[PDB]
Amino acid sequence: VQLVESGGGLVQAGGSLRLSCAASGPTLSNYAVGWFRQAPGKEREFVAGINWSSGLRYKDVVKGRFTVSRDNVKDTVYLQMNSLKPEDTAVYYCAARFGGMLPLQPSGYANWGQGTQVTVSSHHHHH
Amino acid sequence: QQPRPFFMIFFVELWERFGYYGVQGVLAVFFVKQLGFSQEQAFVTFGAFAALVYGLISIGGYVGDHLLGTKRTIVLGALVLAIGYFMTGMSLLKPDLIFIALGTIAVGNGLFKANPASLLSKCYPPKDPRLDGAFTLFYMSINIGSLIALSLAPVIADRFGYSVTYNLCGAGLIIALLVYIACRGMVKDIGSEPDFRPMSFSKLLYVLLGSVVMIFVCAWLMHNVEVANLVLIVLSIVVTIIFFRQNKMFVAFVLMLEAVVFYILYAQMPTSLNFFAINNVHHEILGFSINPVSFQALNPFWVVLASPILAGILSMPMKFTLGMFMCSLGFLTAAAAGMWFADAQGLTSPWFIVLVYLFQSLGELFISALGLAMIAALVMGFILGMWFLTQAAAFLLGGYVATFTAVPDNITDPLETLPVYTNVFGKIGLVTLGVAVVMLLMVPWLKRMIA
Ligand SMILES: CCCCCCCCCCCCO[C@@H]1O[C@H](CO)[C@@H](O[C@H]2O[C@H](CO)[C@@H](O)[C@H](O)[C@H]2O)[C@H](O)[C@H]1O
Ligand SMILES: CCCCCCCCCCCC
Ligand SMILES: CCCCCCCCCC
Ligand SMILES: CCCCCCCC
Ligand SMILES: CCCCCC
Repeated sequence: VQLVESGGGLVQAGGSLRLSCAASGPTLSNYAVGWFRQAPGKEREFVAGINWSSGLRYKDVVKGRFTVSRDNVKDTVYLQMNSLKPEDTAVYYCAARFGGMLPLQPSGYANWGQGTQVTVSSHHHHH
Repeated sequence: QQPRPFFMIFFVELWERFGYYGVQGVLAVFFVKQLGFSQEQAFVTFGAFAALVYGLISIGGYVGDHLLGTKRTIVLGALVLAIGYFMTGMSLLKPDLIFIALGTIAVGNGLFKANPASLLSKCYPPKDPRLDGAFTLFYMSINIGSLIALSLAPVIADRFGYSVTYNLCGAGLIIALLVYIACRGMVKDIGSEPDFRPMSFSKLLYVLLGSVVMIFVCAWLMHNVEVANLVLIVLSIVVTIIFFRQNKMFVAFVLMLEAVVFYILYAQMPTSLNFFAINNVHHEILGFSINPVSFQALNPFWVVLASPILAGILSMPMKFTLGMFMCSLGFLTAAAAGMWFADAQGLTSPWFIVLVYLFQSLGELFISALGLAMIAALVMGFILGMWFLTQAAAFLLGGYVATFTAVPDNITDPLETLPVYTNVFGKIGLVTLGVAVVMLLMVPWLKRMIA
């Protein structure tokens, strides 16, 4: 019912970060967990998710870069974010809905983490 | 307002039904999530379970009337049921147990179900006016227990696990037993004929041997639904053949076929309508988040409120026709909600499912509450056997029908599942409308035959 996210931060373009979502009392195993993100001045948008039985859903622009997975022993959902880009900068939220569906809009999810800042800088080393 | 043993029976019935619906409410989800069944496997296995639970009720009336006595058979049924619930909790340690445990619930239910109602009838002088009200409160008792269980059992299973849920089902049965044993004095002069002679250990052993055999046969049928299907087909064709050889009985036949359609539809609540709520309905109503499996509790909710009112408020075939029209409208409403009133993400307002279940419960209140009571006015032991056989068949057919809404485990888009639910529910509503219309047409002829 309350999800704790961990693992945000600042990373350079092309780098990687991993988000994790864990739940307190209810076992997360029964939940589709969707990751949403809100960039400055835009709405929350669905990013990626895993339903209660390992089905996956992705936004088109994160396919081939993001992977959602689930450790059902640790009752945790992970977002592995590779090949990160400046336009991925946002507050990321996990949200949980009972069952097998991953609806695209925030209103489909009852339980929300508090949000983790992910920032991707155009920084690259001097040549 | 009522005799003192009424309150004992009220609360025994409440707690026993709590145990049963605590299992029923979570079972299809348990099949999918904990045992890894597909939705299709889960729905047909639930269909077989429900068929056995319902078809075996015929045994318990006979056992209570003629073998062990009504009160002894209440005790025995309660014990077998509680054993079944704790066995189900144990199936999480030992998964290979599951079918035996569910069969034990079926056989336990078979022994128990007919007997509390029978006892209540003997608490009143034979033409007492309070009978009608007492039986409406008994039905309300069933549905208060069912309401509590369908509401709380999914929440408990999500927060503490299935072992805890099933053990609480067992505990509810234990507390039904404690309330019975504590109140034994209220019913010292109440019972069937065997209750007042010493217990025949011969018959007790016959009942235990047959029960264990039935427990194993149930486990097998439920594990192998493809032969339960043929068993019931050949049993149905055979009992139809022998019914046709042997005209107030023809009216019983058409009313039974109509009841079959009703039970096919009733069978959808824990399966296809359950996963419809999970996949395509918002899980928030009046601002509160809920477990969508709890939406099943809307059926007893509406029964609890509507049974007094409808008790305050043609005759037989017309009550049956009205019930069939109500059921038709429940499924047409589900279809309409999915076709026209859904969010852009594919989700529908939970008020539509509230209305689906209002319609369906009114259908229940017209048909199954008022079915075999004056199926008993048209008629014997053979037709009870055929009744329970055909309704068990109805539950198997219902599981098969529910499989048309089955969703693969990899699907995550509600806009993909919504047209499946909508096609199936709309087609169900249209077929039930056709059936309700033919029922209406036959109402005059049916009503003539009853004279
Ligand atoms: C239409 C019938 C409604 C059934 C009524 C439910 C009975 C009340 C539940 C016990 C007290 C509330 O306890 C708890 O509170 C939160 C918010 O209220 C609810 O919500 C939380 O749990 C359930 C499952 O555990 C999740 O589907 C839900 O999305 C989550 O937010 C649950 O219902 C309940 O886990
Ligand atoms: C009221 C007397 C209690 C009788 C209990 C006898 C149980 C016999 C056990 C038979 C094992 C199959
Ligand atoms: C190897 C798992 C077998 C489980 C059988 C469970 C039977 C328990 C009887 C109470
Ligand atoms: C009233 C006592 C009933 C005894 C039945 C128990 C058989 C195991
Ligand atoms: C009584 C109807 C049986 C239908 C099986 C397909």
